[PDB]
Amino acid sequence: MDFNELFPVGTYRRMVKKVSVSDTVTNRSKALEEFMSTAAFLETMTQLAVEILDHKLPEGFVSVGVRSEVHNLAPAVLGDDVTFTVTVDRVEGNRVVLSMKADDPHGPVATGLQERVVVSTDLLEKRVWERFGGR
Amino acid sequence: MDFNELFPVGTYRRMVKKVSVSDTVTNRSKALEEFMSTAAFLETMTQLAVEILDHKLPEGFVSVGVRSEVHNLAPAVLGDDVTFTVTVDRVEGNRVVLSMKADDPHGPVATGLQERVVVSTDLLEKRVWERFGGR
Ligand SMILES: [Cl-]
Ligand SMILES: [Cl-]
Ligand SMILES: [Cl-]
Ligand SMILES: [Cl-]
Ligand SMILES: [Cl-]
Ligand SMILES: [Cl-]
Ligand SMILES: [Cl-]
Ligand SMILES: [Cl-]
Ligand code: NA
Ligand code: NA
Repeated sequence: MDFNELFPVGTYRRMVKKVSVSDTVTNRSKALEEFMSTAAFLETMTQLAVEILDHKLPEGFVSVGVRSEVHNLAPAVLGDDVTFTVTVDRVEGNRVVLSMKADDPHGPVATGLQERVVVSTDLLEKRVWERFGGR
Repeated sequence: MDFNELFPVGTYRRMVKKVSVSDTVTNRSKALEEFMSTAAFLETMTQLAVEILDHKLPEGFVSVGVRSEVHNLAPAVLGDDVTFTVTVDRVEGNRVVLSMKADDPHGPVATGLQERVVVSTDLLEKRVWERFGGR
């Protein structure tokens, strides 16, 4: 695999996410029920990053998240439609760093980044097995 | 309010979180259904940060998340019990930065940080109202 080839810098996908109660409750604070939580921004970033990368990987390989960061800029209220844009920023080794911007009709609401690693599904399964096995 | 007084550096809370299907589906990848997602780590960090700060704030004030970061270290499989420890790292202006560590019986699974801002609930409500009002 040549990840520089499979994932050119600047490659992007978008989606529009409507803010719903399941996207706010994850604020874990009744007082913040009106707007989208950081966890929701992260989940949506993850979804798009997987949509960009995984179908470009050969059979037996997937991506896994190893670091995420989100900056909140402004509230995305319940019923808002938030456009997420996730873009390949750089490739290094078996990792891809993607940037994220979330906007609505009134302007930017959040930014982010996510680093993902390409793994063998077989080796991933074995890692999980070994970790939770016997001493 | 003297946030240096209300939130001494090193102040912490813990909780234990069992990894369930709702904590993995947020990987947004069928292949990753076996272990806890980054969004789940973030949600739990948020919950603890709010449990540390908000009850120490006077009537009319709450905290809001403005930046989060998570580093995944190792898989927390379905059925694992993950102990989260969230700790006040520093105070600056009207903000508190907290660190996070997530561990299970086999060792560390994730680390993180979260910066939260103290806001007036009234002013927060007005911000949301104004943003989504008329041009
Ligand atoms: Cl991640
Ligand atoms: Cl605003
Ligand atoms: Cl691997
Ligand atoms: Cl054993
Ligand atoms: Cl946050
Ligand atoms: Cl491991
Ligand atoms: Cl405020
Ligand atoms: Cl208008
Ligand atoms: Na929903
Ligand atoms: Na659950």
